[PDB]
Amino acid sequence: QVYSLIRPNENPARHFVYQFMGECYFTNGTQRIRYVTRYIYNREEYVRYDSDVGEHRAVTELGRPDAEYWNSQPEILERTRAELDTVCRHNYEGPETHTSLRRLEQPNVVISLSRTTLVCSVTDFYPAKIKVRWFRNGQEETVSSTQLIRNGDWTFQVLVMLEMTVYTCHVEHPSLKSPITVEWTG
Amino acid sequence: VTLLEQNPRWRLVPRGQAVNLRCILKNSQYPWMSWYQQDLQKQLQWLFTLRSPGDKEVKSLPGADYLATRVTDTELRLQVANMSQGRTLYCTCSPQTTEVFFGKGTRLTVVEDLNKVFPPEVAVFEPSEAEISHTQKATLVCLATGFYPDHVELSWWVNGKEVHSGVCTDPQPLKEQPALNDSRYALSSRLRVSATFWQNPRNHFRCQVQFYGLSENDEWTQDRAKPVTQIVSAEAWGRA
Amino acid sequence: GDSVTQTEGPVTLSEGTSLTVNCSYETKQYPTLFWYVQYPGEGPQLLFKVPKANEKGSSRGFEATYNKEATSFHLQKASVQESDSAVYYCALSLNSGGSNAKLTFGKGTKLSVKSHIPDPAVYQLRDSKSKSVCLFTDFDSKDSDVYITDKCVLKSNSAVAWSNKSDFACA
Amino acid sequence: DIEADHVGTYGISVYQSPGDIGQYTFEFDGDELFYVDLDKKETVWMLPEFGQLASFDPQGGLQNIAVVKHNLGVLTKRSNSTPATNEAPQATVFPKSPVLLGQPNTLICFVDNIFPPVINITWLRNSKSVADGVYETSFFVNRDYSFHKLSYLTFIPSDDDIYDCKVEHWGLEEPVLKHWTSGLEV
Ligand SMILES: *[C@@H]1O[C@H](CO)[C@@H](O)[C@H](O)[C@H]1NC(C)=O
Ligand SMILES: *[C@@H]1O[C@H](CO)[C@@H](O)[C@H](O)[C@H]1NC(C)=O
Repeated sequence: QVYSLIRPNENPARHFVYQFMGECYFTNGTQRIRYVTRYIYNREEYVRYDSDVGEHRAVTELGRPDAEYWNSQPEILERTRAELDTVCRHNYEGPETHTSLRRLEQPNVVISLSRTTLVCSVTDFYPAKIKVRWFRNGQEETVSSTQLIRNGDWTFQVLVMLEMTVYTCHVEHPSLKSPITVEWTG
Repeated sequence: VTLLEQNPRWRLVPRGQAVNLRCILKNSQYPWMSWYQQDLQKQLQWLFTLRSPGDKEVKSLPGADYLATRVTDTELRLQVANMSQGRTLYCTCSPQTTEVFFGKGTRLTVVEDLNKVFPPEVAVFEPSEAEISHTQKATLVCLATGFYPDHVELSWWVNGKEVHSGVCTDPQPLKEQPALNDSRYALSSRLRVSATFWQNPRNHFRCQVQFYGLSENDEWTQDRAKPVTQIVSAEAWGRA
Repeated sequence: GDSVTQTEGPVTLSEGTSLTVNCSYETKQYPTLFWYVQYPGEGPQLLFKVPKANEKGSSRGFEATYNKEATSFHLQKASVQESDSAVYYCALSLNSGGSNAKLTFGKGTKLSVKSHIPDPAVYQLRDSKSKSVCLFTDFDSKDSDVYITDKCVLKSNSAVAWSNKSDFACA
Repeated sequence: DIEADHVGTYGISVYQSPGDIGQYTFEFDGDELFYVDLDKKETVWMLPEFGQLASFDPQGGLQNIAVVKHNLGVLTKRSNSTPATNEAPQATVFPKSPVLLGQPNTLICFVDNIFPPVINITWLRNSKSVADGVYETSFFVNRDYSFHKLSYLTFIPSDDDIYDCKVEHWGLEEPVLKHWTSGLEV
């Protein structure tokens, strides 16, 4: 519906890169929210606010004046603390409920085989939570799988390899009402 | 104290002309400077918010076209062109934690014809002898009548020093032609002193009225004097 | 955060009564609520602010509650005074949305406080003209060419009336 | 590292000097919700369907860059102008979907270890440049405060064509070229 953003605090009074990022960590939806901001100067985080600490802390010596100044101003420290509710809790319970937490893309399964063996390709799905299984008649652990591949366009793909030479690749995904089974030919 | 400085206070704007306004920041902890508009119906509306030098924003609402600029770390500009309706523009400053502080403001008056500008006539009136013998207090009354626009401000002077004890001025002027919008205005003021103070002829009372009218850049071809920015006053010595 | 609805003025109260200016906000993001007062010859100045919801801010005798349940911010004062005769504005600003230093004001509510309060006095004064100026200190016009100013608070009240017609008397 | 079910990065401000280069993005579970075009002052959603459901005031992101641009100038005048060295990026080309000849597909070039976030990525079809039908994402942040970026190329998988992903960076003495053909595995 409407997204809320984290506002970084300001400093008082040859190529360089400055980074700021505000992170919201969710566990049981909104029952456990952790809120962290990071101030980076040339690949060196120097000031970080962490909701587990409750105040700004100097990561390196360069950030001691900035952390002390921001924590000494009550109106500044209280604005940063309240961002766990005005940003993290608001975005999860609000716009993300209509967008990210609702996006579901059904996976595509192909069962082509080749060895130097019998790999199952599960492509284009969302979210990344997925379970792939091998079962000719009963599932065999044996077998290695690739890491979760992030396509970058809100889709994922994964490749599971069956080390062993009527087979079925079993896939369970939150987007599927029933698990997908494909009749492998070898 | 004052965290900002906005100039000028009043402005007479012909229809369709442009106006350039300034604002100086005096506190570094209020870097987010903004422009707010208050129309003739006293409706506040946010216009821009500039932070870094070189920012340039445009807003075009009915009555005036705006163009705000953040020149330096403390310089905030605003250009108001194609003006056909008068309004007041307030320069504001605030930290990121929203705490907006408004300046004195700049009142813009749009006139279609410059023949309606008139300077005020100032006249002081010595207090009555009945009040001196009844309340032991003397109340002088100053009066400025027949001026347009209401770009005036009154102050009392006693022996060359501006006084404020017992000084009251009308918060809003009176309309001499209440059925007209371009009506000429009138303003009064009062000064209460002790009877012994008024009975001292050594004291000099003065009522100064600063009128903001026309400049020498304006063409004037009329049979009366030019209503330019002047100071009309009137004196009255103490009587015993 | 679109609108802020305020009490339709003008509010006329006697000195010593209680003020209650209603305000109801409608927003999609967490706001910070404000109350601004503007005197007839000054600019709007901050009365008090309430950043945290379900709390109350106080300034002079004025109080307002950040009631998140009903989305209200009603201004209340126990004993009003003449010096509080001004226009009051309900305002908010989004804590995590849009531009900074951006307030959304209501239409504004005008407050006029008449004194409760005997011994009136009308005086006539003149200087170097031979019009006439009259001074009215009344606790509580139809004629032409007669201008009567609004009563100044200055407590001692005084209203100025003058006329340029010859047969004019304080009367 | 922080363990959670979801990570919402609601605000990523990156600014570089000289050049006056900025970028503001929103992330959820590592994918880009949108980026604010700092020149057009408009929000650009990666998924067009998300823009139809949610919204975001881009002026908030613009004023987010104004803060980091201010803090970077103060930090440059504090660290005695200490710049960070350039890094050599690494590219990887792989297809989005299982390759089928004749069926349209998308080629992905994953360039990692990018610092500073300034890069020149281009595609080549048979040693000839192709500029039409190419999409490029923003700079995603890494945990070591370096960056990575993905480029996309829609193509028709033929048995003959040879594709290259050319990467030019300040930390590269020579441009990096990753190859891909229709009969490869990865
Ligand atoms: C919290 O998570 C547990 C599982 O980890 C779940 O069963 C429960 O419903 C969640 N909510 C609670 C405890 O309010
Ligand atoms: C890299 O160089 C410029 C970018 O400055 C661009 O025009 C060119 O197409 C890029 N790719 C090359 C040279 O292969």
